[PDB]
Amino acid sequence: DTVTIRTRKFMTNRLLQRKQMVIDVLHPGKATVPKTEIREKLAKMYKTTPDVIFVFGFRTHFGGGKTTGFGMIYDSLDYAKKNEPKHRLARHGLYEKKKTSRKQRKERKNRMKKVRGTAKANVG
Amino acid sequence: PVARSWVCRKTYVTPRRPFEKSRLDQELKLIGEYGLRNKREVWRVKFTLAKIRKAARELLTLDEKDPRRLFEGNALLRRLVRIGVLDEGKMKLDYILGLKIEDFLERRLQTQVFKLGLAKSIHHARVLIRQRHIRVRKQVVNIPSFIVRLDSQKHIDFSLRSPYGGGRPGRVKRKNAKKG
Amino acid sequence: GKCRGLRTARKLRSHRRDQKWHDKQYKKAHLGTALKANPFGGASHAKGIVLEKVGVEAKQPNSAIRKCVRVQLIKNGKKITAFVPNDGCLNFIEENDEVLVAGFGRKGHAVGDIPGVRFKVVKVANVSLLALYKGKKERPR
Amino acid sequence: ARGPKKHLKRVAAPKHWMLDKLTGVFAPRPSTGPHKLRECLPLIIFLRNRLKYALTGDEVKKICMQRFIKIDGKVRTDITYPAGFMDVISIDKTGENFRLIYDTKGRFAVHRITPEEAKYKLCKVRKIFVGTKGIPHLVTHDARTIRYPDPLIKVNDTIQIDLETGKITDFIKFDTGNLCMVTGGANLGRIGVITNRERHPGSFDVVHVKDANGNSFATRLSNIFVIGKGNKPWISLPRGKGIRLTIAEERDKRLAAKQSSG
Amino acid sequence: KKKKTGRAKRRMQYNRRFVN
Amino acid sequence: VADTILFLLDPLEGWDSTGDYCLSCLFAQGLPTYTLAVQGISGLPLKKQIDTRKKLSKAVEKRFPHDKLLLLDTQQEAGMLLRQLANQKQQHLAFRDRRAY
RNA sequence: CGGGGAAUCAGGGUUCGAUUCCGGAGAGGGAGCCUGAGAAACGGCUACCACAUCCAAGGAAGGCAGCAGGCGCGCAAAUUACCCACUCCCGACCCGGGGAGGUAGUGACGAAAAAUAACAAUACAGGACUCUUUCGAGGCCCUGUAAUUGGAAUGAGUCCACUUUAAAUCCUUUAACGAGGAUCCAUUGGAGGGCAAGUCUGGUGCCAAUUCCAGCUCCAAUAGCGUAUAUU
Repeated sequence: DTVTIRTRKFMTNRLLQRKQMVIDVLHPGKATVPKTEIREKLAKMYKTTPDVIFVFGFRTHFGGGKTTGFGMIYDSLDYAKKNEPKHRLARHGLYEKKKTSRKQRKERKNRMKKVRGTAKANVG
Repeated sequence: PVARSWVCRKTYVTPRRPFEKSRLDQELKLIGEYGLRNKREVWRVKFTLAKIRKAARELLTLDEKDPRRLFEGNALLRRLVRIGVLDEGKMKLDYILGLKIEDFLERRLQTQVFKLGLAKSIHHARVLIRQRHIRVRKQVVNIPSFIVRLDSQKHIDFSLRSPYGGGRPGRVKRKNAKKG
Repeated sequence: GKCRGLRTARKLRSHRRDQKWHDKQYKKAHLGTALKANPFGGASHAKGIVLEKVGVEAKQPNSAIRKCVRVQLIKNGKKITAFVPNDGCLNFIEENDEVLVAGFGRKGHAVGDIPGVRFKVVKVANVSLLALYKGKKERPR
Repeated sequence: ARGPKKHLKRVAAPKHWMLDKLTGVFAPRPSTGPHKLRECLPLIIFLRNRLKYALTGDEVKKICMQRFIKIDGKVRTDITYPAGFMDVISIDKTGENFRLIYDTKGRFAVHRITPEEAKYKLCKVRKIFVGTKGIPHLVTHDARTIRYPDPLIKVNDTIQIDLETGKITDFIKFDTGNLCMVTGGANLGRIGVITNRERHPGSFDVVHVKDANGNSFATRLSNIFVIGKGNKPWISLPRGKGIRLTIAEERDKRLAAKQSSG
Repeated sequence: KKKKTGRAKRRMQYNRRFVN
Repeated sequence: VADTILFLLDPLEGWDSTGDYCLSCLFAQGLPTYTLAVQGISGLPLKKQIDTRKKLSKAVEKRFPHDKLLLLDTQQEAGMLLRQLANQKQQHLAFRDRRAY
């Protein structure tokens, strides 16, 4: 209602198959708008589906009037699956990572180098 | 190797002699007249004025048609006119040597909130700015030392969310009106 | 008179070098024997072990009896005599306590009141004498 | 060290790249290639810092190794490939062409060119030698060797070369009265006509160049790239035409542009 | 009671010193 | 007759009044080398833990000024505490050092 | 270790530069090699010297002036944390790896910003102005001081949700609670011999002066302020 969306520095990136822009969000009396709402408003503005819109890096200014962030709209979901980082793709629920620590992978790697042969695969 | 910068400067100088009565009295006068927290704010503004006077004397040693004298004197005069300390008709490097600390103190946001009648006193002005009741053209400002430009002189407005401004009342007024 | 010749830089340099060697602050800071003979080893503070407690008599025009600690420094084994701010603070000090000691305050010079003491006790048992004397902290044993 | 270096610290990078202090401790470190380390613009800085298709180096890699970027008509997927003076960058997907030529402040301008201008480039001849079986060769400023050049082409002359094939198509002599652009030293980026070349045997020659506004400046002979024959350049020039304005007239132009719009 | 601190202590000292 | 004293603490307060009384008697008799271990930091919600530890440090600093607060929650931290115990500068008490006990 | 550089600054100078950029050197001390385009390499090898680990006593292994961490030394210095998302580097490589590096933890080194109250009525004390020669009158103002009243405004905190981010924290943004002795209580030093600041009080001893101790009053700067040492 009172939240409004403007897009400033628009660019059509044919090389990464997207549109990219800076998003100005006006919420004169609220908290900082969640990213799914901004994705829905950009989906209505740019006449597309909201699963190919990725927004990030929102900073609300002092005093609470305006919030600036970055956004991009991909041509398809496949290009979003190609070109987007894995973490921003996982923020939409589209990527899952190994639940393993650095210490675990590093100590397993250093334990496999004391064994030679396919018995390396028997090292936990 | 860190991606960090270590550049910073001190914004004041302590006085050379600690206990001189005339300097103490003059500093206390300016503190009381302008509603300042301590002596360090007087020393900060004194440091800014001393740097500007040093730049003016250095540019005054140069000959009149030196390109650096013209460029840097023009920029310094333009800045001093832009913050309202000098008059637009006095754009001449000789008049900078006649500037006083009181002009820089009058261009603060605390002093302008006092002088435009948004506050009943200078200390009321300080506590008003510090409590997010003041905005400058769109932007809520907490800093009493916010130096106001001549283009922002007419846009000191009064915080569209403040109880005395936009209208939504404070903690005490909702707590007290809830009793009855 | 001094020479002013335009080709006399070497003589001016040599003379200034010798005459800097005649300067007592320069000689202390550059000869090095002041730092080898200093009990602190050129540092600002030093820790020691309290050997004994003694009483040093004050100056003649203001007669008094001040109380001092004889302390052997840890890092070089040198013996020094250190000052305690009053007799109340001395009750916190016992033989064999690790004590942190500074200088008296006139930069290596002794006292104008107590003859021949240059060091003051700052901490004992890793707590300051100011904190013990004001009841802020207690010391262990 | 015990061998060659692989890292470039960001504050030790060339200043005309216009990198900042707080993004990292490292700069992109150009690969070995036809240009010097200090006189090139790497492809990652072009595609990210200047042209802003990419936000990270990983996006630069995703752009480059989809095989979209041609440098001098050849597809390059090295993100740190050293591109330098007079090099033509072609992006066929977006239909863009560029030449890396200098601003009046000594920085590689984003200079957009016409697709027919992207067919060729200019090279300064750095050495002429005769190789085996009496075959003459020239070596240019971008490590190009051409066999059988024109016998009139000498060192310091400029060849106009065709990027489709790589052969000599035209050339311009070094002569007093020809147009040149300065590619090094304190006068980097300025353009003017050569008025006097003084010779110092066993040392560096000094070329005197006069600007189109009548200003005169000297450089070494190494810093001179002859661009056009007499007075008309054979390539497109940036918005400034090699005319270095002083700080006073630049402030005046900025104030007039602010006054006219706003 | 308590003494004032900060800008208020200086305001009090100024009112004592130069006002009267 | 202790060579080292391991004091135990809770995250919220520093010590009890009984702990204060015991510490007064122990300081006054003579302390050997000591180490400070805290038991319930990981029992707290995460969003407070760091801040809680900071608060605890201040509550300790009035009696133990420059002393590290170890954590004793797991077997791994127990081994780290034992290693800190084994290799540490021992405080020497003169009375028991001059006599056979 | 040398420079770039830092403190001071009328000018000349004086002191500092172990330390993140550039160049050099070294990997416990020496010495000698192999491989490779590149090393006299030490997170390669081979000896000796100094230390030192395991052992079934035959043998085997070693090099934190890398990141953490420990002991020692001392006046003197942080976590055995998370991550390759950023910056870049390496590799057969768009995909793997990086204690480089990033991010949190400790951190009053130091630098910036900046709360700890404001206002109104009333009562006294002053200063202007009108009317009076004056005393005096001012529902005439102005400014101060409150064991006097009064609700207005807020942060500090507590704590949803967003935002932030690799994931988080913080900051910012916002609901809710949150101020009268607003006890939600500012400290550190110095003054009765000279720069700022004392005709003060009480104990305790010597022959009213006079040792030691505890206060009051005042002054300075202020989230900071003393001390030592070196230096300018």
